[PDB]
Amino acid sequence: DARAIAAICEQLRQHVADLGVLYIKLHNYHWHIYGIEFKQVHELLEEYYVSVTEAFDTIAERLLQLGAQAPASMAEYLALSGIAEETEKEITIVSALARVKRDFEYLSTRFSQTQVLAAESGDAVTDGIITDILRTLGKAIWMLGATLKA
Amino acid sequence: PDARAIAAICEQLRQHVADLGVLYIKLHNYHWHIYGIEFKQVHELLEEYYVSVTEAFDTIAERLLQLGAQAPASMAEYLALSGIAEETEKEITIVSALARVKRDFEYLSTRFSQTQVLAAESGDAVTDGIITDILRTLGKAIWMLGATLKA
Amino acid sequence: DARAIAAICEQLRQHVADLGVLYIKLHNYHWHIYGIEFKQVHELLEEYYVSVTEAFDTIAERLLQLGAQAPASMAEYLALSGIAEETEKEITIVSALARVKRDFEYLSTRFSQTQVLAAESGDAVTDGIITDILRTLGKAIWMLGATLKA
Amino acid sequence: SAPGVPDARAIAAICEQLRQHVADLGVLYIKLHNYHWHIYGIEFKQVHELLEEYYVSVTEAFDTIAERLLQLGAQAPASMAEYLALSGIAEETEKEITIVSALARVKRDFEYLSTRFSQTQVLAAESGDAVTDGIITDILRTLGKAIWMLGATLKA
Amino acid sequence: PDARAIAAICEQLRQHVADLGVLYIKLHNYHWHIYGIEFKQVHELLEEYYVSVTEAFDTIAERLLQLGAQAPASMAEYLALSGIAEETEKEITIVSALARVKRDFEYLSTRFSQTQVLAAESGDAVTDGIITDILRTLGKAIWMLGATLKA
Amino acid sequence: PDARAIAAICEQLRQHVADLGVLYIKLHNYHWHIYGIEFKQVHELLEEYYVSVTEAFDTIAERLLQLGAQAPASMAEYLALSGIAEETEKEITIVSALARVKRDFEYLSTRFSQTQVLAAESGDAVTDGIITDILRTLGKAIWMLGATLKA
Amino acid sequence: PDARAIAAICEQLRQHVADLGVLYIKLHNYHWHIYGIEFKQVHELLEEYYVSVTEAFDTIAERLLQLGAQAPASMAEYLALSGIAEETEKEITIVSALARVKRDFEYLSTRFSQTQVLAAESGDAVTDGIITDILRTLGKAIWMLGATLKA
Amino acid sequence: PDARAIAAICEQLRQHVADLGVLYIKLHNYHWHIYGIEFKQVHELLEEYYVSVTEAFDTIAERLLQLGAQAPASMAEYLALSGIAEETEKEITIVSALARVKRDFEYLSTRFSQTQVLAAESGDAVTDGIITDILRTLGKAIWMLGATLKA
Amino acid sequence: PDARAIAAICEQLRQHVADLGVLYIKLHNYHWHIYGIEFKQVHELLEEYYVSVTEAFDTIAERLLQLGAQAPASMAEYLALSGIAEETEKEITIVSALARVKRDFEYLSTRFSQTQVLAAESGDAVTDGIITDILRTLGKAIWMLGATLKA
Amino acid sequence: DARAIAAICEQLRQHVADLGVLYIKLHNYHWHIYGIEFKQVHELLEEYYVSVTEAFDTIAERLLQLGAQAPASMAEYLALSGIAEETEKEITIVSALARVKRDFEYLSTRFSQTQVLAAESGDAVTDGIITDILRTLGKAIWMLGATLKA
Amino acid sequence: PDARAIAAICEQLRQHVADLGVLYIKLHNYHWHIYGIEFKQVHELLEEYYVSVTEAFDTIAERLLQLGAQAPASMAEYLALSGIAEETEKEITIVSALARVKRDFEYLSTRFSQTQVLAAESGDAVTDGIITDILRTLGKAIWMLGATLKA
Amino acid sequence: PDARAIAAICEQLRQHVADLGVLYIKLHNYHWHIYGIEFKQVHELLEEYYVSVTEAFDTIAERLLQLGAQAPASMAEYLALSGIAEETEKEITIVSALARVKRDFEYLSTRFSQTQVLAAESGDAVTDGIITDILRTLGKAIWMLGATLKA
Ligand SMILES: [Fe+3]
Ligand SMILES: [Fe+3]
Ligand SMILES: [Fe+3]
Ligand SMILES: [Fe+3]
Ligand SMILES: [Fe+3]
Ligand SMILES: [Fe+3]
Ligand SMILES: [Fe+3]
Ligand SMILES: [Fe+3]
Ligand SMILES: [Fe+3]
Ligand SMILES: [Fe+3]
Ligand SMILES: [Fe+3]
Ligand SMILES: [Fe+3]
Repeated sequence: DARAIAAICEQLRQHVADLGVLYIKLHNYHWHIYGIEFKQVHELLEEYYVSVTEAFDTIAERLLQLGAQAPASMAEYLALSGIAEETEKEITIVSALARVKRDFEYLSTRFSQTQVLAAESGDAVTDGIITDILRTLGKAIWMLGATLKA
Repeated sequence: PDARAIAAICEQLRQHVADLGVLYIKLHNYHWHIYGIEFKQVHELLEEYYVSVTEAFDTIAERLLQLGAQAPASMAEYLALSGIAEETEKEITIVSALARVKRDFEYLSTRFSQTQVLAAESGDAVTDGIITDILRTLGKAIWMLGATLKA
Repeated sequence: DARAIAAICEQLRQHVADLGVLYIKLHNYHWHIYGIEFKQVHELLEEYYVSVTEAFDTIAERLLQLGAQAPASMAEYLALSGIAEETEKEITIVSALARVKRDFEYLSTRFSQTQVLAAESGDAVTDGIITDILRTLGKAIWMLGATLKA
Repeated sequence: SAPGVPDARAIAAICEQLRQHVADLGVLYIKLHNYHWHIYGIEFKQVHELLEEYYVSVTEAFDTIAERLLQLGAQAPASMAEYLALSGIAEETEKEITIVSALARVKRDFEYLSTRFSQTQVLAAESGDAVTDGIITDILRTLGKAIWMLGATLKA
Repeated sequence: PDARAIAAICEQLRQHVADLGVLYIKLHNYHWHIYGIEFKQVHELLEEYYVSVTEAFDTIAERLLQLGAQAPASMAEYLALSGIAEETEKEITIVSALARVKRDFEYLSTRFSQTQVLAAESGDAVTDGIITDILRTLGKAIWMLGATLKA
Repeated sequence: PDARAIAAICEQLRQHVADLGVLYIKLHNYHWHIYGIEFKQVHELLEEYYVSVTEAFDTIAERLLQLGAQAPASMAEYLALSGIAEETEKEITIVSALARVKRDFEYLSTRFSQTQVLAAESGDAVTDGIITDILRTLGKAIWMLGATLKA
Repeated sequence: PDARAIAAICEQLRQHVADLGVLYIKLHNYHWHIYGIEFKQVHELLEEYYVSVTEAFDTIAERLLQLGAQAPASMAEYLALSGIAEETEKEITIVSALARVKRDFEYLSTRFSQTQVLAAESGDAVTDGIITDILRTLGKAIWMLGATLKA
Repeated sequence: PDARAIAAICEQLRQHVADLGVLYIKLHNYHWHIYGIEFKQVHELLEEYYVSVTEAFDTIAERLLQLGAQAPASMAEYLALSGIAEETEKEITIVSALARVKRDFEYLSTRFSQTQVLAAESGDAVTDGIITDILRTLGKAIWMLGATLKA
Repeated sequence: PDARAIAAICEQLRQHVADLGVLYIKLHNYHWHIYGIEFKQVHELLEEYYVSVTEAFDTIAERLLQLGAQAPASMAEYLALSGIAEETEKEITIVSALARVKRDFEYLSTRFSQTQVLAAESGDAVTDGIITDILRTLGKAIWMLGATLKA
Repeated sequence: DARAIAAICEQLRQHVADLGVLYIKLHNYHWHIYGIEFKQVHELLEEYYVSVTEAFDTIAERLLQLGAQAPASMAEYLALSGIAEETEKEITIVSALARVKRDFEYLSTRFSQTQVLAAESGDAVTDGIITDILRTLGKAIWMLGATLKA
Repeated sequence: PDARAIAAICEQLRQHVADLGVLYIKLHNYHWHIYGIEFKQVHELLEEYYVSVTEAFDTIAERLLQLGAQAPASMAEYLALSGIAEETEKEITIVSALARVKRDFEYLSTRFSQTQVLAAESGDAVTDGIITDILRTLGKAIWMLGATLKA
Repeated sequence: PDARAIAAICEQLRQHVADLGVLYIKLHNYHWHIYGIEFKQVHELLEEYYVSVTEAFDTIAERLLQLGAQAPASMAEYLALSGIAEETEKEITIVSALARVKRDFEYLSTRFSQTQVLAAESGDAVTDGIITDILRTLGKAIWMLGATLKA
């Protein structure tokens, strides 16, 4: 189904763009958060962007395997991404975490659409790749929710 | 380091972060789109480079933070500050890709050298050491790229 | 489909309970088996309960991610578990292995039902989590069968 | 009791204590998972991980004590039914709990275990059961450190 | 299909073991007889491949065992079941060897995908996951080989 | 210098590769089909064996290459050169499987010893050392198998 | 400073070294001469034992040195001080060998316990701890051997 | 200044050793007496700090030895040379403890910077590098403490 | 319980922390100022010692905290509580330095033994174990120093 | 050659006995040497007995492989060994090292005879085993000679 | 030729040390001056080679010491004993550099084989084993170089 | 700017490579021929030194390459450029050998310092850092040697 592969590639292209944007956004929080929990969150944010760049690369490479070329420039990412960049510096810890949780959730719904497409079209490999990412997102979203709960 | 010198240094650091950020993604571009018999080796070399680049990206940004400034943290800002052009084409020859990273490494090298001079003259020993360390790894990579591209 | 999520959570709740019960049951065999193969089986049983407590923890956390709370007391486990506790001490090696094989098989059919639910409802993450567990169970069941075969 | 042989009254008394320790440790093991899963608050990640360290440590003591019991010629309690019957530790019935509330409770359970373990170490020491003495004392040492740290983090 | 599905899947698995077995030795052939300036790198790449192939070889065979079947375990059976031709020539060019492994990887890929589909439609989640994992590493290798062979 | 000695040695080496190749798969057969209370231990022992066998398989084949010959690299060739019978049955007792590998190890031992004598008498020190190393591990395994099978 | 207690403790320690020394070689005897289907596992278990025994051998001897005494350091002295009989037979059943080491472990356990009590009552905390640690590993081994020998 | 510059540098180094020594114990004080919900994390952070402090303590003292001087090596001397006040109170809040170490780190930073300037101007490259490396870790810690204390 | 005993034990612990603290720096003194052909080895041995000393320093101070007391945390307090004299001279012979640490280790050993007796008689099992562990490492070091200093 | 094998086994039996005796002799020095170089020699001696016990075990096992049974008791070792036990305690470092060097040299000549036998009879495996040991002995003998040289 | 053989062997060993020493530096020459697309891989291969060469360098020199001789230890002596010509040119092609090391490896191989024969015939088992081990690694490298240079 | 400064620096670097090369072999000389009770320790120390020396050898040579020059790569060139005399005698005292390496280390230190100054004044930050790092390790070794040789 040539229409399925194309639909999936379009989704993948967007994921790369969103991941790329998130990668830098996470550095923003990584650098500008402040508060008593600084060190822990500073490190958590790094774990996140390391994980994000990992998904960034595996998805981009899956795109390559599917015969497409991956978006590879900030210009393209800003044009494809559905994630807003963080413009402010100096941010509270709870505010930064709430924002990454929101972006993680946005990515989660976006990735789920792709997993459904891949599943229905028999693209087992893409299915597995997205599902693995979905699993780590789910764990992070849950933990963030738990730390932000009042 | 006096106030002024610090401001000049921060301005340089801000640009370095932007250039490193742009280079980081540019390297992925080559990482993904090069082709040729040497693919695997260069594919891996490119990764070593962007890992190294993102490392410098992070330490310089944090030095900027220590100096009391805030680091540029968005692609919009990077595109506005960077002196490095993004790679618009996909599917590229290995020698073409390497020649381009060599060129960008050289551009970064001259840029970083200006900062090391500023830091050195103003007594900013820490910034001096940080840039010099990066300068060292750049020099090594530039030399190796030159050797592999030499005809 | 919140309907499916509730069904899945109910299954997960039961899995946690069964795993919890198995965890202690495996210690029972771990401590009370006897026979020339003691050391090897003693160690195998430990590998099993370490593996079981791992599944115990990942399934419970998946339940948490799905918005539910995990059963967290022996009282609840005894009330939800479909696995009978080992009441006797001092047990033969073949008898102990035969029993864990049986419990592993029971868990396997139970987990399979959940994987089917998750698969049909698009819960890719839960699907992957259960399937991973199903894989290790399958391997263990096969090995136990091979060692018990006469 | 004599050099390498605690008297019947001593080994029996020690085994009874050990049986209870296994039961309490077993109950604590699951209780710690409860907090591990249901705490919430800004310190979540750190406490979530601390709780895991605790139950890993608890299950370690759980197993070494059970094995000591086996060595002493007894059989170890090995079912939740028996644990609930022997344990002096109440199970956590509520879900969703405050971090300070959860930590205060584990500190309380750790202290309860500490006093119970101390009785056993005294029994073992007086009866010459050097091995059991060393085993409980090692556990007592890690409990003491954890109790102190919890106290320090909960201090206002 | 139930006992009909497991039987179909086992038949596919039996073939996979056979093909993997044949590929395992075929890869050694290239491993030993390739020649050219890129020798060392390819020599090593080929080893990575047969290590990976023998890994899939064993996990699939064991899955077959779990499904209640016995695994083909002799070269005679493999030669009888395999759809992969053995390499009869020695002394082979690097691009020629890589092109051939890429072709066999692609053949395995289409074969494995059929099994993936069977397992998926019959609810054999475990077999599904096992083949999909293998399919993922094959896809990566096929892509890399394609990139290094691209002119 | 006696080309005759190197030719005789190569002929022996080619046979070793073939026998090792056949044993490699035969060991998997036992690995997969043994049954009995000692299953896990023997299952793992068999794997240690085929890992060891494939190691010897590779070093001997490469020695053959160094001597200027090409290594047999196909199951067809192995079946034609091997003096080791493939295991046709599945589902086998542990003592029966171990007795068979002990027998094959002993067969390999006498075969390898002939080669070590040839290499020793012709001054092929390297081949001598290679075979002797393998002979050492075989001796250890044969002894252990004998001890576990002793009644 | 109770010389009387220290002297009694040293006498015990001297004997422990002798017994451990004799056990060390006795364990090799079983290690080498046991036979049976469980060979490999017991062969390795026995090694774990003598490695552990030689460890106790060395720490106790050094404790003796710390207490101002000299350690018995010859087989002649060990044979003269040891309460453990040497194994004169070779070729032994696995259950027979394990039953014998269990017996020797139990003998050592009661002997060590006496020392533990001496050290405890005289305030020799260090010796107490050293023997108790050994007593703990002996207890675990004795229990395991009992479990494997239980019918 | 040759002999004059070396003497000035040694005088600075002697003070650094004294201050580091005092800080080392001061950090233990906080390490032991802080209290609050963040206890474990800060308890560990403080340890990282004193481990790092004692590291600088030792390298600077050894540099002093290399320069031909003897290092101050007693608490009496440290209390006499140190510009850092000892913590007399026990039981302290986390923010209060961190604020104090930040303050001491900043004091050390300005003090170390003077030495780096001296070393740089007199050509003492080695001392320069040593102090600058320490300055780098101090800068990072000062920044992080500032970030965690920011309201 | 018996608070009287706890107070006595805490008083001992407080002194141990003080002595350990003083020893820690004293060991650095020897570490830096010894000279002689055996320099490197002793230099390193001394470091092992102060690393070990600071470890005991920390565990004992924390035990004190657990017992409800606050630990002495300043050089001023240590100098006031310590029974160990600081080393005032620099440039010292290796045998002279080792003889002095042996002497301090022995002083600590007798001091620690009193505490272990107190803890033992009062049922403070944890403190008993902690001190005994330290007593064990001291005993080994004292014995080794004695052996290297023996003429 | 059933006669060469017998001669080799007789040599191996002696090696085991000598190694066994040396093992304990080295502990003697390990425990009783004294002098400024104590720690270093104390450690060197341990390296030696670890190495000796290694050769002890591999040679004994080779003996087993050759169809013989290994001497396994101090009584037999004292009866077969050509190495005298150290009867004195409290010994000088140079004195102890000189003695181990002498025992190493004695072992070296003894092992060489076996390597010659094995070589001439085609016992490649035994040849390699003894030669490997001969190599480590040669290195140790040379180093001891260098440290004892005046 | 008991002692005549040792002298002949020592003479050979002395030459090997000299040749290895010269090769060591020659390999650095290629390591630094090769150029071409395969640069990084060959650059690293060359390093593996000189690390391996310096390893043989040291074990052979030490064997010489064990045999009662003194090892040549100066470039002057090496240049006087070595049969390997130093590389005088800078900037060299990759195939040209590899062809040269292959040639030097082959030269060393024939040289080493003569020593192996000497040692074997004179019963110098240790030297035999040492040279044979080196001969084995040389054989593999020579074969690989041959394969990468083959056209 | 200043192609004169780079030329002067390269000339210095070329000499450093030559001296390091010569020292590398000289250290092996002592490594092999020293004798005395401290043999093992010094034997090992010397190895640490030549490993460290060959490390500096390699990094400086590479820096030279980066600066656009070619590195001296032959013993003939090294003997022509080196200011370090080769050790002609074998069999040497330990104190005599250490005194000589200390002397050569000091010679290298003053030579390296001149380069450090040149690089510093000409803004060659990278070379500055490279030499300074080496200068640091030399300083520590010189100090330790001085301490072990002090009477
Ligand atoms: Fe990638
Ligand atoms: Fe960062
Ligand atoms: Fe968890
Ligand atoms: Fe256990
Ligand atoms: Fe397997
Ligand atoms: Fe290979
Ligand atoms: Fe020892
Ligand atoms: Fe130091
Ligand atoms: Fe601490
Ligand atoms: Fe063994
Ligand atoms: Fe050496
Ligand atoms: Fe290099």
